[PDB]
Parts: sequence; C-alpha cells; structure tokens
Amino acid sequence: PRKGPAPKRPLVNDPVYGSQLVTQLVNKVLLKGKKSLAERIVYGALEQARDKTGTDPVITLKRALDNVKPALEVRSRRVGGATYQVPVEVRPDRSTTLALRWLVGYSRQRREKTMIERLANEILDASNGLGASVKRREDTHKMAEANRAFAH
Amino acid sequence: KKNVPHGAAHIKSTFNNTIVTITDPQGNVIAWASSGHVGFKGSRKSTPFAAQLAAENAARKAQDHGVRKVDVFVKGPGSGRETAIRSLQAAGLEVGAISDVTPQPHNGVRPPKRRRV
RNA sequence: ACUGCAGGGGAGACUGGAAUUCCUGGUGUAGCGGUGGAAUGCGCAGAUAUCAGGAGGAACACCGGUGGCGAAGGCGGGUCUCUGGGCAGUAACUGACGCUGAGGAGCGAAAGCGUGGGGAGCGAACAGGAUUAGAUACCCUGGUAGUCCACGCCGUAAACGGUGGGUACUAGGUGUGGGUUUCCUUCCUUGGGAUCCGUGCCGUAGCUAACGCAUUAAGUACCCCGCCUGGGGAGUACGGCCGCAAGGCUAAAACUCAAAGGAAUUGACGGGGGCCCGCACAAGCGGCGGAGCAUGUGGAUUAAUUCGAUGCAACGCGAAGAA
Ligand SMILES: [Mg+2]
Ligand SMILES: [Mg+2]
Ligand SMILES: [Mg+2]
Ligand SMILES: [Mg+2]
Ligand SMILES: [Mg+2]
Ligand SMILES: [Mg+2]
Ligand SMILES: [Mg+2]
Ligand SMILES: [Mg+2]
Ligand SMILES: [Mg+2]
Ligand SMILES: [Mg+2]
Ligand SMILES: [Mg+2]
Ligand SMILES: [Mg+2]
Ligand SMILES: [Mg+2]
Ligand SMILES: [Mg+2]
Ligand SMILES: [Mg+2]
Ligand SMILES: [Mg+2]
Ligand SMILES: [Mg+2]
Ligand SMILES: [Mg+2]
Ligand SMILES: [Mg+2]
Ligand SMILES: [Mg+2]
Ligand SMILES: [Mg+2]
Ligand SMILES: [Mg+2]
Ligand SMILES: [Mg+2]
Ligand SMILES: [Mg+2]
Ligand SMILES: [Mg+2]
Ligand SMILES: [Mg+2]
Ligand SMILES: [Mg+2]
Ligand SMILES: [Mg+2]
Ligand SMILES: [Mg+2]
Ligand SMILES: [Mg+2]
Ligand SMILES: [Mg+2]
Ligand SMILES: [Mg+2]
Ligand SMILES: [Mg+2]
Ligand SMILES: [Mg+2]
Repeated sequence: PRKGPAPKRPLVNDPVYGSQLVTQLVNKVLLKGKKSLAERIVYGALEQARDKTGTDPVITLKRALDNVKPALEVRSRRVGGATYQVPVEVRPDRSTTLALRWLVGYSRQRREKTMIERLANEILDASNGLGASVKRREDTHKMAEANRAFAH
Repeated sequence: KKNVPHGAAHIKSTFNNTIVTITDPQGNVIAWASSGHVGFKGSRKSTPFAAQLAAENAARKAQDHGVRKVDVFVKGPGSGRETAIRSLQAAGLEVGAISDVTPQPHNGVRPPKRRRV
C-alpha cells in the first residue's frame, strides 16, 4: 500500500512433521477452503516420497526447494519509448514463496493421474534437479543474466 | 608476439559508446576491444556494464602481449569513464596515474544547432 | 585652453595558440556512427581509435561580471600605425555664441542583391531514414546558396527601457565604475567623510485604471519636435518617389461589425511544479469475454408486443412474483 508495509501473519508447525515448510506447502495446495483435503494430499505425497527414496521427506523437500529457489527476478519497467526488464535481487522469503508456487503449479499440470503422485514425482525430480520447476528457475536466471546492462 | 612492459590506456567514453585502446608509450596500438566489439549493440553500448566488459577484454588482450602497467587518459562526457578504470584495475593491471585530455577549443568551430526534441 | 584619468569606441597592417575537417605515413583490427528505440550512412579495398608531419578556413576558452565604451545599430586573441568622443581638476580665454528642429542629409542587426575571391565547421533549399492515419515537420544521416573577405546596393527588426530632446526642483537606504579632496593621515585603511560624472536594487511624498514608476520619474513645471482619434478591410489598392531585383516610403475608399481592447479578481483546466491518498497500480487469488441455460436491454417483428430507465450514475433496473 502507500502507508508502509502491512503486518504479515504467522504460521504454526505441522504436527506430523515439525516444520513450517509443509504448512506453507499445504497452504499453497489449499483450494476452496478444503484445508483437510490439502493436508491429505501433502501427507500422501510426502509418504510416497519417503517410500520411494528411503530418505527423510522434509529433507528431500528442503533439497528440492534449494534446487528451485531463484536469486534474481526480472521486474519490468518502462523508461522512454521502450520498456525493458530490470534484474533485481530476490529476498529469501519471497524466494521460498515463489519456489513453492512453482512446484505446486508445475505439478498440477504433470501427465499423471492423482495429485498425490503428481506432487511426489515433482518433488523428487526437483530434488534431483530435473523437473520443470528447476527449468523455471534456470530460465529465470538466464533472463536475469541476459539483462544485466539495465541494472540501474 | 610482442612484449611491451609499460603502456598507455586511452578511454574515450561518449554518450553513445566507449572505446578502450592500449598503446605503447610511443603511440602504437596494441589492443583496442570496444563496447560494440564485446557483444552489445544499440543503446546498450552506453551503459557502464558494457564499458567495464570492454575494459576487461582490452586489458586481458594486452596482458597477452605483455603489459603490466598502463597510464590512463580518459576523455568524453560518458558514464563508463570510471567503471572502465575500475575494470582495468581489477582485471590484472595497475594504473597509477590518471589524466583528463578532453579537447577544449578556445572558442573555435561552430557547434551543431540545439535539438528541439 | 591647460593638466590628468578610464575605456571590447573606430579603421588599417602584421601576427599567436587551442580545437574541428582533410591529406601523407606508422600501429592496429571489426566495427563505428546515431536514437526515446532504430534505420539511412561510413568501414572491412583497412574505418573508428592512437601517434608524427602538413594544408586550410573560421571563431577567439580562462580573464568575463550584474562590468566598460559607443548616438543608435553595435564592440573583447596580441602588437604596431592612424583616429573620434567622455569625465575630473584649474579658472586661463570668448561673452548668450543656447535649445529644438518641418523638410533634407548621414549612419543603420540579420536576411537579401551585383562583381571578384575564398570555403574548415555550420547549414535554408534538396535527398534518404525514422515516427505517423498521413508527416511537404519536429528526431537522424548527408547536403547547395549563405555564413567569411574586397568594393557597391538595399534601409528593414519585439531596431525595446515597447518610455523624443533640453532644463530646473522634490526624503532617504544600499551595491558597483571613473575622478578630486580635507579631516580621522595611518585610525595602512588604501578604510571613513565630502563633492562631481556614470550604472543597479529598495523605498517616502507624489502620480497611475491597475500593474507599477519613484532624483536614471511614468512626480512638479517650461521650451521645441514626432505621433493618436473604434475593430476589420489595410500599412492594402491606385498615383508617385527610390531600388538591379526583392521590395521600401507616402497612403485611401467602398463595404462590414457593436464591439475590438488594457489591467486585475474568482474559478476551471494543463501531455506545469510540490506534497498526500484510494484494490489506482505493483504482489497475489478467483473470475468475465468462448459453450448451454436463466434474466434484462437494443433491434427486428407483430393486432398489440403498454409505459418508464439509456456512459461511470440504464440494462436479475421500477417489477418483494405478468396463466
Ligand atoms: Mg576590413
Ligand atoms: Mg577539407
Ligand atoms: Mg591511416
Ligand atoms: Mg585517425
Ligand atoms: Mg571680459
Ligand atoms: Mg538638432
Ligand atoms: Mg525630420
Ligand atoms: Mg549606406
Ligand atoms: Mg549580411
Ligand atoms: Mg554575395
Ligand atoms: Mg537569389
Ligand atoms: Mg560569389
Ligand atoms: Mg550538419
Ligand atoms: Mg538537418
Ligand atoms: Mg524527406
Ligand atoms: Mg518600423
Ligand atoms: Mg537591439
Ligand atoms: Mg515604435
Ligand atoms: Mg530627456
Ligand atoms: Mg523629458
Ligand atoms: Mg551610486
Ligand atoms: Mg485612465
Ligand atoms: Mg522600484
Ligand atoms: Mg501614464
Ligand atoms: Mg506597400
Ligand atoms: Mg505603386
Ligand atoms: Mg489578462
Ligand atoms: Mg492547478
Ligand atoms: Mg494487479
Ligand atoms: Mg469466461
Ligand atoms: Mg458467455
Ligand atoms: Mg421495454
Ligand atoms: Mg449497471
Ligand atoms: Mg443488481
């Protein structure tokens, strides 16, 4: 707004996995107020990841997030008779938000059957550095790199 | 295949481009990489980023010919006028002295008319 | 008249350096140039860049200002030659010889014209590119006359202080240029005071429609000159004078309008300025515009399709119930 920043809301740890990362994940998956359904989907995805890799699911999730988190975004601006992209730094919480959004958005449009297994596959591919979520981060970094001239 | 231990750096920084040329103390050019020579074109050639890229290119090309220290002569109302010096410094060269040699007429030739933009 | 003083006042001759352009040569390699963004353009046959040498023209950074000089237009690189005016002091000289000035004469920015020369840069016309609906423009790349010099012509400018010349008088305050001058004469201070001549700001009386002017009057008076008489038509036609031409000067009428104007006030507006705000944008989430149906409206149709609502602020609105 115009009158400075606004207070942001706090979140509580997830009972089964004592992290706020999975709470943010369920809040990203949540639609139409179906928070129990979103929690079911996230829990099923984490369980499938654990049963397929052996590794701790929240550790796998942190690896995937570290893979997909960006560092420079490309906010657009207009100067004269032309408008061009300006690369700016990304703050950490915005980076986590954007990475989670990318994961869920790209898993929603994967060629599989249920959202649980779609999201599990997307998380595993991101942790390995293969998925479209990682491709998105790489494209963002390339566009921020190919416009360093306009770093005013 | 040359070897000139001490040289001079001329940085011409205009409103539209920047050119860095490295010469021996007698005025013979060694290497000259400029902003357009580095991959750039149009109005991007005036940005300081392009200036420092051109400065790096010229500095390394001259080091390949054996230059260790350059004296700097800058001229022009450009923006990369200091970024080029900084890149010359932190690309493996020591500069020492810096001179200003922008040509100043003693009220000589008539300039072009003022733009009514 | 004498003695000092300040000055880009004027004319002529010679002469200096910075820079731009070009030419010759060296180094050197792929770009340069240009814009809001580009393209035309130049270059790869060796450009731009950089170094040395050369040619040529024009304008004179710092000093430099609000400051100086000139009747005005105008005048600044330096030196020499010739030449005009101003101020102060003295009071030596003449003894009203003054002021203004119809006509007239002279000078008079720039553009323009003639004859001859010169031509770096800039740059009407002209050409291409771009923008645009178009772009005979603005922006870009080129580019002729011209701009420069000699000798003539032209005689106009918002040629402006939008204020004719001369003279006397009517509180001050505060800068700055040129003199003279006691005293404080060292208080070295080149300060203060007094006086004369300039050039600015601010202010009383007074004046003005107001804005403002205000000892440099737009105040108080006197002398002479020019000019005005509603707005257009029109500074135009015809006649004449001048000019090579462009054109300049003197200068009407018919007809037509009931206004045209000057200052200042309140608002509104601005692709003016400053500050501030709103789901205004930004960051997000979900939609509508595509499909089927419901409802309202336009149009069409009908015997009737009752009437009203019509940008935001009419259209699931009047209608919270038309067989
Ligand atoms: Mg002469
Ligand atoms: Mg030439
Ligand atoms: Mg050459
Ligand atoms: Mg050259
Ligand atoms: Mg007598
Ligand atoms: Mg007279
Ligand atoms: Mg007369
Ligand atoms: Mg004459
Ligand atoms: Mg002329
Ligand atoms: Mg002529
Ligand atoms: Mg002609
Ligand atoms: Mg001629
Ligand atoms: Mg030109
Ligand atoms: Mg032009
Ligand atoms: Mg054209
Ligand atoms: Mg006149
Ligand atoms: Mg004048
Ligand atoms: Mg007049
Ligand atoms: Mg008078
Ligand atoms: Mg008078
Ligand atoms: Mg005075
Ligand atoms: Mg009156
Ligand atoms: Mg006044
Ligand atoms: Mg009056
Ligand atoms: Mg006439
Ligand atoms: Mg006639
Ligand atoms: Mg008015
Ligand atoms: Mg306003
Ligand atoms: Mg938005
Ligand atoms: Mg829709
Ligand atoms: Mg629809
Ligand atoms: Mg109706
Ligand atoms: Mg409505
Ligand atoms: Mg409604």
